[PDB]
Amino acid sequence: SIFSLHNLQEIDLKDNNLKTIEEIISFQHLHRLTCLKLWYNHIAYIPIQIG
Amino acid sequence: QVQLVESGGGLVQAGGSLRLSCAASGFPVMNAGMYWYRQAPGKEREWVAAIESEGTSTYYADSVKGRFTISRDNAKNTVYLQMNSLKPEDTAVYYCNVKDVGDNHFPYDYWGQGTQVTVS
Repeated sequence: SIFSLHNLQEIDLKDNNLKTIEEIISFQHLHRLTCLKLWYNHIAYIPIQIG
Repeated sequence: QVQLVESGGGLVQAGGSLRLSCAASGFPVMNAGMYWYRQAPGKEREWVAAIESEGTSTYYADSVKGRFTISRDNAKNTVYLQMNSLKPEDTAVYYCNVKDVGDNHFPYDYWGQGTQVTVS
């Protein structure tokens, strides 16, 4: 449901025990996202979709 | 509250397959290291199987490596253990163990009641 918040600028997901962050493939819609924070999680591979 | 309990205890002659189980209360199983220990008459608690949190990697002792199978089922909030034609000398009382869950109070090691499985 975060994919619909087109006006987001900061996303903080501290200590959410995120394992896979492949949902980055859907964050290109947000034209104002500048401060994606994913610290304090358990993520292995940064997805190729950062581009 | 935090408590550990397992089931599946039953005496089975050599030649069958027994499916153990467990039950964890008060914490998720994914964010915790679950352990299986064996207890035998006249013998102390010997480690058997361990499953690592945040990555789900299985760790086995050379005593029973390559025969057991451990899996974590977060749907039931439990840990399932399966044997593959365990030897008669493998009879023991199996203990579950989870240590240092996200909650940090005086009991740091939680053990199950204990189930006795017999092989003959």
